[PDB]
Amino acid sequence: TATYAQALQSVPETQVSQLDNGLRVASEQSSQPTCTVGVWIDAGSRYESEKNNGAGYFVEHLAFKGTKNRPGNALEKEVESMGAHLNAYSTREHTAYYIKALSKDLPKAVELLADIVQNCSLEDSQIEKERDVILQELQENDTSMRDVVFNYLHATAFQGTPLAQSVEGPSENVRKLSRADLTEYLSRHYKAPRMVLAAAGGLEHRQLLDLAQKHFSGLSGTYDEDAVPTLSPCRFTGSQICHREDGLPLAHVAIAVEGPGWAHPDNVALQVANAIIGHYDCTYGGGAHLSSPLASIAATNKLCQSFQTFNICYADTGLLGAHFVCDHMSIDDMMFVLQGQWMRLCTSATESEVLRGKNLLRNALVSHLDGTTPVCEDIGRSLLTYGRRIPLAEWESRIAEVDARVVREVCSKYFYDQCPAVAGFGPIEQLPDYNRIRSGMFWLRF
Amino acid sequence: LTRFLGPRYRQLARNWVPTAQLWGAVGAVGLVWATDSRLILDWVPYINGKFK
Amino acid sequence: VSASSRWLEGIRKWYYNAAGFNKLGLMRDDTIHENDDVKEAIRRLPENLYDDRVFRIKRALDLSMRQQILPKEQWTKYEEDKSYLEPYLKEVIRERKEREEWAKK
Amino acid sequence: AGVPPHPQDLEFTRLPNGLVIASLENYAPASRIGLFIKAGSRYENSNNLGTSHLLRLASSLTTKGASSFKITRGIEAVGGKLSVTSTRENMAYTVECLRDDVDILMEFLLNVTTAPEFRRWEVAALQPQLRIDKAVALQNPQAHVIENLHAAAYRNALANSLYCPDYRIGKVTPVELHDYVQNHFTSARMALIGLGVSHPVLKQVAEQFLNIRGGLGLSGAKAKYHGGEIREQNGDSLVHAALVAESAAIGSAEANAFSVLQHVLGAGPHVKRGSNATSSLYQAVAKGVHQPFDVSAFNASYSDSGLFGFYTISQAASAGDVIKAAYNQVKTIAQGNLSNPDVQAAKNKLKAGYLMSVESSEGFLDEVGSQALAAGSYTPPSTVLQQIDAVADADVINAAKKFVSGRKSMAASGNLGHTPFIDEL
Amino acid sequence: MLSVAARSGPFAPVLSATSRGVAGALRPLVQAAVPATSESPVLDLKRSVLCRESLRG
Repeated sequence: TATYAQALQSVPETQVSQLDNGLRVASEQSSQPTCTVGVWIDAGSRYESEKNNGAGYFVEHLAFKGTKNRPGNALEKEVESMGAHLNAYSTREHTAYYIKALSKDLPKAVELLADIVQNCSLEDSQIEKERDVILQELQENDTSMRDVVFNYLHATAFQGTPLAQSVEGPSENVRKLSRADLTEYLSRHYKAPRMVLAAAGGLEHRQLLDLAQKHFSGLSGTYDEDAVPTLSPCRFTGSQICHREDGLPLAHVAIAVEGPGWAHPDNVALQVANAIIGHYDCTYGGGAHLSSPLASIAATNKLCQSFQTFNICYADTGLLGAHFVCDHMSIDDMMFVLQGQWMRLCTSATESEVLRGKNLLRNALVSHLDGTTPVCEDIGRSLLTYGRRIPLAEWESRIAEVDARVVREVCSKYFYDQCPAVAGFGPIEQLPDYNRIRSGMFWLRF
Repeated sequence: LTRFLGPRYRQLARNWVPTAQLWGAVGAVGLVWATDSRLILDWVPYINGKFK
Repeated sequence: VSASSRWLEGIRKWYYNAAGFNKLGLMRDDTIHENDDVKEAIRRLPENLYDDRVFRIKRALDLSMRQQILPKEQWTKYEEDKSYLEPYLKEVIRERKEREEWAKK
Repeated sequence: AGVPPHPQDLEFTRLPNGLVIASLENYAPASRIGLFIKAGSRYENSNNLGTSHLLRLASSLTTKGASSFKITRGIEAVGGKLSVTSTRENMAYTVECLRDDVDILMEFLLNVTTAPEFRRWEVAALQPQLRIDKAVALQNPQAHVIENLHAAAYRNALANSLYCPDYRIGKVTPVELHDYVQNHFTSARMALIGLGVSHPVLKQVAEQFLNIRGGLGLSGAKAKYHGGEIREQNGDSLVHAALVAESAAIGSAEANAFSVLQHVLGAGPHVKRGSNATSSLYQAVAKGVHQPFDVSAFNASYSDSGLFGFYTISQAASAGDVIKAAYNQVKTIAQGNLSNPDVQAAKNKLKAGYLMSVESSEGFLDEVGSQALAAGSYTPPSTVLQQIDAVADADVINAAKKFVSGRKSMAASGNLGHTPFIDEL
Repeated sequence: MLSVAARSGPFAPVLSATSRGVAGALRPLVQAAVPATSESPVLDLKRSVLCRESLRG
C-alpha cells in the first residue's frame, strides 16, 4: 500500500563528508539521469560594511565572465556545449553558484565550479562593463514595487545594522568599487570552512568527494588566524517607512515583527499559523469559499489584488508577517482584517484549522523538494544554517507536534503586543498611522 | 442554536474561559470597591480600617 | 389518497382562502419574509420568474394602497399556486447547513 | 549505504474504449493525478469562442457529488491543489496531495470533469474572472504576439484564441459549457495519469467513472495553414516580433529535426547573465546591433501542424535590422553553412534539456499525459534520446530550407515604424 | 518528446484553486533583462509572480 509516513523513510540519507581544508561535501543520491551541483558560500550583504555594500553582487556579475584558466567566452561555451545551465544568486546571508547538468557531466561541472570559486579573473575592462549593467539593474529594480517594499522593510526594521543593507548596494558603491575592493572581499569570505559543495541526482557520494579533493584542495597550507569574522546580532526596531507616491496605481505594504531565526524550533509553529492565514491572489479560483478568513473576506469584499505571509530567516533574527497590494481606498480594511487574524490566532486558535496549516506545510515541504535543483539547494543552505540536513521524517515529526495550544503560545511570543516594522509604498494616504497599527497588535478583549 | 454545537466551539469556549473568568474578577472587585460593599471588604487586611 | 387526507387538503384550501393573498393576485412565495436565504433565492431566480414576481408584488401593493381586491375569477387558485421559490430556497438552506457543519469541526 | 530503492517502471494501459491509463509508483511522500483531455482551444468554433477558457476557470464550481464550497474546503483541509492547465490542443486537470489523501482528491477530480453542474448563477458570477484572467496574462507582450501569431497562421482551429475574446466575456452560456464537456470530455479523448498511485486503482477508477462515450471523433477539423501577418501599434518602448513558417506535426521524424534546428539557432539562455556564445541567432544580430535586444528560435508543434521560426525583442528603430539579421542567419543554414560539432552542441542542449524537463513530478506527469494524448503510448527518455540522435545534419539543413521557402506568418507589437512587413523580408 | 513545455514554444495557461495564474512556454525575455533596460510592466490591477507553495521547513 505504501503510506505517507512510510514514504518519508524511503528518501535516501544525505551523505555529509568534510575535506581537510574545511570544505563540506554533501550529496543526496537519486535515480535521475541529470543532477545539480553547486557551491554555497556563507556570504551576503550582512557580511559587508557600508563602504563595500555592492561587493557580493559585483562578484556575482563577474563570476561567469572569465577565469585565469578559462578567459572570457570560455566558461560560457563549455557549459553551453554540454547542455548545462549555469546559475547564481546572492541573498543578505548566502551566495550560491550551481550547475544543472547530465550526471555523466558531473566531473566537468565540479571542475568548472572550482574555477569560478577560486580563480575568478576580475578583468579591469569587465568590472568597468559590469558597473553600467548593475546601474541599469538598479533602475530596473525601482519599477518593481514588491522588491522596493521588502528592501525598505529591511532598511527600517534593521535600522543602522548590517541587515538594513540591500544585496545590490547603493548607486555610490557600484560606481566607486575598485578591483582591489572585490579581491579583498573574496579573500576574506570565499574560504573553505564557509563553503558547501552540494549535489543532487544520479551520482555516488564517493564520486563527489574524489572531485572535491581533485579541484577544491588548495585552500589550506595556512588559513584564517589573523582575521576571524563572526556575525554580530542585528537590532530590530519597531518603525515605519512611508514612501508616498500617488502616481502609482496600487499601494504596497509589508508589515513584520521580529522573528527568531534559522535555528529556533518554533519556526515550524509560526509557519503553520502563516499557512492558516496563507496567501491570496485575484486569479485564485476559490473566492468566497476559501478556508483562510483573510483570503475569503479579501476576495468577497475585493479588498486587495494579493497578499502573502512570510517568515524570512536570518542568523538569530528575522522578519515575520505579511505583504499586500491593494487599491488606495482598501489599505485600512486590509490592515484591520490581517491584524485581527494574527490576534485571533494569538488568543483563540482552533484544532481543525491548525491541522489544515500542518497539512499545507507537509504539502509545501514535499512539493518544494521536487527534482535535483530544489534538493541541491536544500543541501547547501541547510548545511550553512542548521549544520546538518534535517530529514523529511524529522520535519514531519516537528510538524505533527504542533496543536492549537502550540500555535497560540508561539504566535503570542512573537506577534502579541509587539512593535511591527512597517514598509509602505505607493498611494498610501489611507495607510494607518503607526500608533493605530501598534494598537492592532493587542486586543482589549483578551 | 444547533449550529453552535461542535468540537471547534468547545475549543473556542475553552480558549476564552480564563479571560471571561478574569473579567468577572474585574467586575466584582470593581463593584465591591465602587459601592464600599462592607460584607466583602471586612475580610481584606489594609482596607479593614472603618472601626464603628 | 385517503378520505381524511382529502380533508387535510380541504382544510388547507380553506386556510389558503382565508389568508387571502390570492385576492390580491399573489402567489404563496410572493408573500414570504425576506431573510438572507430568501434574498439569495430571489437573486437565483431566472429572468422570467423574477419579472413576473416583481409584477405580482407591484399589482398587490397597488391594490393594497387603493384598498381594493381583484375580481373573483382573477384570484390565485390553490390548485395552481406554483411554488416557484421552493427548489431555490431549499438549495440555499442546503448550502448554508453544509457551511455550518463545516464550521463545527 | 546511502543508495535509493530500485526505480519502478511506468505501467501503461489502453482500454478498449480508447481511454489511456498510465501510472508510476515512485514511492514519493506526495501524489499527483492528471486527467488529460483532447479539449483545448482548437475545438471551439466561431459561435462559441472562449468556452474552453471559462471552463478552465470553472473547476471549483458545484458538481453533483460536491458543492463549490466542499471542493474548496475539502482540498484545502488536506493541503491539496486542483489546477487546470489548457494549451491549444489539451486540457489537463491536475490534482495534488499527500499519498494518504488520493481517494478524496480523486473523487473531487472525477466530479469536476465528469459531473459539473454549471449552475446559471454560479457561471454568471464567474464571467468577470475572464477579464481579470486575460488582463493578467496579456501583460506579457509575448502572450498577445503568440496569440496574434496563431490567428495569422491558421484560418481554422489553432487560430483560436486561448483566452476568451472580449466580446464573448459575459456571453458564454451554461449550455455551451455543458455542450463542450459532453462532446470533448469523452473516453477516446481522455487519459488518466497517476503518480504515487498503484495501476489497479487507476485502472479501477477509469473503468468505473471514466467510461464516457457520445462525443467527437478524430483530432478535430484538420488545422489548415494559411499564413499572413497581424500588426499591433502599441507604444510599448520595445518591439516584440515573431517570424514563423509551417514546420512539422509532433511525433514525426521531421519534428525532431526542427527541435535540433531550434537549438542550433538558439532557444533560452544557459548562463545567468551571458553573451550566449553558442547562440547562432544572438551572435548574428549582435554583430550588427549594439543596443538592448533579444532573439530566440521559436518552435511550436501540434497534432496536425507546426510553427517554426524566431522571436525578437528590440528597440523600435532597431526592429528591421534584428529581424533581417535573424532571418539571414537561418538562410545560411538553409544554404548548407552548418558544421557537425554545431549540431552536436544543439543535440546535447536538446537531450539534456528534455531530461531536465521531466526531472520533477510536475514535469514528468505533464509529459506522460501529453504523450498519451498525442501518441497513445509512452516513450522512455532513452529512446527519445535515440530519436534525437537519429537526426542527421542534412535533416537540420532541410528543416531550415523548409522555413526559408515556406509562406510566412508574422505578429508584431510596439512602435512598428521600422518593423518590416513580410513583403520586405 | 510530445509536450508544449518539452518542445518549449507555444503558450500554456494555468488556473488553480489555491495557486497563482500562470502564462506560457518559450520565446525570449530571460536574455533581454541581461541587456538591462526592461522595466517590467507595473502592478496595474495585477496578480503576483513566483507563485507560493515552495516554503521551507
